[PDB]
Amino acid sequence: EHKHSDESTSESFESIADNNDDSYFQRKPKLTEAP
Repeated sequence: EHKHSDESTSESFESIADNNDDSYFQRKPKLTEAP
C-alpha cells in the first residue's frame, strides 16, 4: 500500500516538465478509441 520501498524513485508519476512528463510518465493514460 504505502512505502514504495525504493524502486523507480518516482512510483508512476513525477511531473518534471511539460515535454518530458508528457512522454515518460504519461505514455497515453487513455485507451485506443479512434472514432
